[PDB]
Order: sequence, then C-alpha cells, then structure tokens
Amino acid sequence: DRCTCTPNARVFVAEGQVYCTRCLSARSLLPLNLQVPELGVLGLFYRPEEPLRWTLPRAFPTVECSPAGACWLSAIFPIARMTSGNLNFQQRMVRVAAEIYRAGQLTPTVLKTLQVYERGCRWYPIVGPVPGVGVYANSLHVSDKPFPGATHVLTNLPLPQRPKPEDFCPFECAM
Amino acid sequence: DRCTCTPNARVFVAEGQVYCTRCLSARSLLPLNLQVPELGVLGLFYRPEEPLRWTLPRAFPTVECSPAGACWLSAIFPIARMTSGNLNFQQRMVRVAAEIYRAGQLTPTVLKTLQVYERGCRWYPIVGPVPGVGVYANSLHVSDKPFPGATHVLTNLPLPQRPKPEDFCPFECAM
Ligand SMILES: [Zn+2]
Ligand SMILES: [Zn+2]
Ligand SMILES: [Zn+2]
Ligand SMILES: [Zn+2]
Repeated sequence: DRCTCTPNARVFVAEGQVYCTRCLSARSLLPLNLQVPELGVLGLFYRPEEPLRWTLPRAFPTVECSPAGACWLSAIFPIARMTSGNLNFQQRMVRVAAEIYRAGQLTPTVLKTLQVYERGCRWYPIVGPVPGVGVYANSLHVSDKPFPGATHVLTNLPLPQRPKPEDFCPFECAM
Repeated sequence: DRCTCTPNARVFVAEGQVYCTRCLSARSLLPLNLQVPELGVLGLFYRPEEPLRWTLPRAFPTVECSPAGACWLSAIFPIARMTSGNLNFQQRMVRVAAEIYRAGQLTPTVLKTLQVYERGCRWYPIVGPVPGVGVYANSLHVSDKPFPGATHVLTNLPLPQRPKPEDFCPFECAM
C-alpha cells in the first residue's frame, strides 16, 4: 500500500522514506518514463506540472546533506508538524511544502514567511539527545535527524537549554 | 550535558535514549548505590521516593518488548506529544507519565483517562511507513517505533487509511 496520487504531488523526506505531501503515504520510485532527470534524486519520485524554475544535480548523499543537493526536503515534515495542531496539519503540510519548493532552499526568510518562531519553534545549540521531531542543522545543511556536523536543533519542545534569539538562524542557505 | 534532577524524577524512553520526564534531558545510569534492583531496567535510572506498588523483572529486550517488561515506558512521550500543544506540553508530559507509572501498564482504560481519542489520536492497521511520532503496537506490546509483530499504529496524523472506531485498542494489557 503506497501513494497513488498524480506524480506531480510534492514529496518530503522523513527518516529514510520519501512520502507524498498530499496523502502522507510512502512514495514509490517513478517509472523512469515519468522521471525528470533534471531533478536529481527528487526527479526519481516527483514530476512537476510545468517548468522547474531551478534544477537538481544528481549525486550521492553526504554524511551531512541528504537528499544530496536538496536536504530541505527533509525539513518539510518537522516544520509542518511543530507548526500545526491536530485539526490543521494537512493544510499546514501543503503550505509549507509549496513555500520551500518555490524557494528551492531553506532560508531565514522562508522560515519567517512560515512563522516558525511565532508558532513556537526555537533553535538550540546541540548539547545532547533531543526526543521527537526536529530540524537539525549547521551553516549549510539541515535534516530531520541528527548528523555529524549539526550544531543546532529547531524544536517546539520546552527544552532546558537556552533558546537562540528570534533573529538567529544556523544558516543563510541550507540546500 | 545530562539530566541533573533528583533521581526520583520519572523516566521515559524515546528511540534509544532514556529521558527525564521533568527536564527532557538524557538520563545517565544511576550510581548503582541508588539503583533499585527491584525495578529491572527502570531501576537503572529511576529511584522512586517510597514503595513501588509493582515490580519489574530484570531482563533482555525482545524484538517486540523494549524496555523488557515495561515497554509502556516507550509510549509516554508519543502519547504526550500527540495529546498536547506547544504551550501545554510539560504539564501534559508530567500527567501522562504519572498516570501510566501508577497503572504500571498501558490499557484501554488508561488511554481513556488520558483522553487520547478525544484529543485526536486514532489507531490504524499498519500497511506501510508512517512519518513522525507514534505508538506502534500489537496485542501485548507497544513502542514508539515500528517493530517485528506490530499490527497497529496510534497517531494524530490525518492518515489515508481508515481509523479504528473509538472502542478499539490493539491490546488489553501492554507491558
Ligand atoms: Zn499521495
Ligand atoms: Zn544539504
Ligand atoms: Zn531531569
Ligand atoms: Zn512489552
């Protein structure tokens, strides 16, 4: 039982799995006939409706950048979950993906547009394990799980450490 | 940087880590001088204030029961997160742990007391990967992650499958 939406339905990455932004079901590999070579790893699952507006170089996942080239695909779910409630999530997931996909990267400006801070998320200097969902990051990459190099974690959890002021963001352009 | 609360502060298990119910920081092993042998694995981190009211047999984690004997320690965080908001979580975490610890097991009655269903959680027959936090289970055990044997997943996520009526619960006594 996999996702059966039109292949132009956006995708996000949680832990290992590629999931559909529309139905939240695991996404299988695209038929290669539909695959969009110009979109690296993303094109292996996502086939947009029209142009691209930006491209993705096919590559291997680095110990810190995964999916290689568009690690922000990994921040879509955590930002949406920490930024919505029970009867509000779908709408949120859809708006968060659209924003990020459009920008083709994660940036302080895209986080402001998404009101991540006003909704309860705070960055924290990683000093140990953090339970639940979150966005781990450094000055160039982000992930939904900890990784070698990550220096900060974005969470809505009332942590013991001291939150970073709202003007702070570990990166300028996480890709 | 670990937890530095009084050792009588309750504990919960998320993924691998043992975390403190009070400060949400990782919990180190108890000095063995404080360790409470009568509380199996739990006693290796948690030292109550007075009696026990129930005991825990020391053992090895089974492919389906972990922590061995009190796998419900793994359901504390997911139930609390899916059942609270941003400015409400701590209170929720504290009430959820106390309830479960008292009952010394997870049961349909303890889930009703915690109003898991009225707050948005629904059980679903596992048919594929599910992103985010959740409680995986079968008729005898539960976990915060999928495991060989699990047949159902409790989530507040608006999944595509069809939710189980509110009278349904995969188990009668998950320990
Ligand atoms: Zn879909
Ligand atoms: Zn990257
Ligand atoms: Zn503590
Ligand atoms: Zn068990």
